[PDB]
Amino acid sequence: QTVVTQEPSLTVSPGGTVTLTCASSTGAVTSGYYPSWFHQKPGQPVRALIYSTSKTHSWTPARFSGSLLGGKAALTLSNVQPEDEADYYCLLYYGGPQPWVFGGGTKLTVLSQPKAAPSVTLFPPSSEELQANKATLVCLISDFYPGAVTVAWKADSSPVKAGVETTTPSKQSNNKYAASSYLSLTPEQWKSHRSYSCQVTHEGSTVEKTVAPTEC
Amino acid sequence: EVQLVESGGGLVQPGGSLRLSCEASGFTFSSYWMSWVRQAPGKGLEWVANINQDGSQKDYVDSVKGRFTISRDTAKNSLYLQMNSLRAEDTAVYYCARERLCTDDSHMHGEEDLPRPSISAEPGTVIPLGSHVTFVCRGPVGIHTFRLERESRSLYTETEDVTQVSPSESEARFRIESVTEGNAGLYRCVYYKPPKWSEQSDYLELLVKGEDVTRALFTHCGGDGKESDYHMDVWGKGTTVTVSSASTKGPSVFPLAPSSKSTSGGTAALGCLVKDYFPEPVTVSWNSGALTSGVHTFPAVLQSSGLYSLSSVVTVPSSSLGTQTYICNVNHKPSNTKVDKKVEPKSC
Repeated sequence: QTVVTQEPSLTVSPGGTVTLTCASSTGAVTSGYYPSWFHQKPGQPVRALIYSTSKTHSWTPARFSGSLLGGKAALTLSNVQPEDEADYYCLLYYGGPQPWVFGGGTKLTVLSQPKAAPSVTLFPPSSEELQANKATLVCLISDFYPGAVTVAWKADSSPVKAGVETTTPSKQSNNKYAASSYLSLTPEQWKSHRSYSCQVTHEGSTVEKTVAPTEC
Repeated sequence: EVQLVESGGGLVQPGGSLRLSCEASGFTFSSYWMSWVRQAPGKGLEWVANINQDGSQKDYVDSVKGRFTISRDTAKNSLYLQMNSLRAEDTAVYYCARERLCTDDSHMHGEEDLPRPSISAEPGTVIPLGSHVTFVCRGPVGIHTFRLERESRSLYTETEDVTQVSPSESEARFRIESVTEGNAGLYRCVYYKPPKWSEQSDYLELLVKGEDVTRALFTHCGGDGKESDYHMDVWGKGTTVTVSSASTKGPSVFPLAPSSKSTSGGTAALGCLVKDYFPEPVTVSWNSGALTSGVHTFPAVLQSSGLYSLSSVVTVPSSSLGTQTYICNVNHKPSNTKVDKKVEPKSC
């Protein structure tokens, strides 16, 4: 059941320095867990970077190096170049049966465009679909940078999580990302509440749209 | 040419079975532990299975226990995962990975001159917060510069202040007057005795008080520091294992009617919702492709139903909303389904 946690997304300027944590749910991360760090790029296999908390390889430049920091294993990048944009995973060794637990990952983005807040567009269920005994709310997110968004759905003002289905961000022609989120409801739940809302959080920037049953 | 190639992935209805194969190349397969690690689409890495050199011992993450078995054949020079009683969540890409074991042993490297240096901590490797600790770095007589590195190169201290301590040896000392939690970590000594530099010291672990350290001795990786360097040296490129209760199905199309949430400036958003189809692709055009500007069709979704859904949206002026016609052309060639539907302002 053991859980290993690292930052979901992080952003860096070309040349900057970033540090990625790796937190054991056991409460503390020592060198006896022997942390390891990996990156994965589109189309190419998981490469491995750091082991036993700091040990480097032939393919890894000294730009990359890790340490232990604040109860969590860390990976510190330096002179971050655009080639480094990738996803990064850590690994912990809990000796015994089931000795390997991976970290969630961190989508590291290197800024080549200025940050774009997302454009959110939210549609109510159609009159046709409701007559088919079904209800689908459509939340459409486009033209953002980096491609890291968090979506949460709101009944009147309380939160709802069931029936939510969200895409993974996908680069557009403009090299900005786009994603979709579909809330699935019964026509009763739809007509039941005053309103339903879609929150698009993108770089601490939350944007909330709303549609109402009492429409037309 | 050290390499691993996975194969045998494919598309299965739940409750079925597959066997993944992973052929090794460019190294002695017999000698390392091997593991299967899966990655479900859009999510991270999960370790699945672990097997020994000879097949003696093996374990599995709890999710796949009783359903998955892992094996290897050194004669066939490859690694097998038999996957029975497949569930939906088992859908992923499956990777083959070379585990590394206590290769961190008493001697794993070997180098002739120049002789590699030794590192020391006084009063110890475990120090109270806010106290003093000194790193003692020892090397040959006649060293020019002596450097104490930290985990990252570029975090380090060079010095020329070297003392000859024995007829054969000279040392350098690096002191930390009051310990900070930012001081804790891994240290290692190197020397420059011209013309070129040294091999590096062993690693040394510095810890603030609150822990107990018995640093290490001849018993390599023995207990508290169990056999590790589990750095999964080599990774394949995986194979896609797809588990689905889903057949060919044309989509059902609904009109996303331009609402009062027309984007400001006399431009509304028409939309067209392509719901519950399988498999991809779906192609969407408007007015037989006569409308291109403003059109944005989205990535589809994979719903828990195992069916895809999609949305195509065009931004368009409102004086236009009054006059002319706006039609979806939706084409699902896998079912040879073609749907035309006019999006319209809602009566209301």
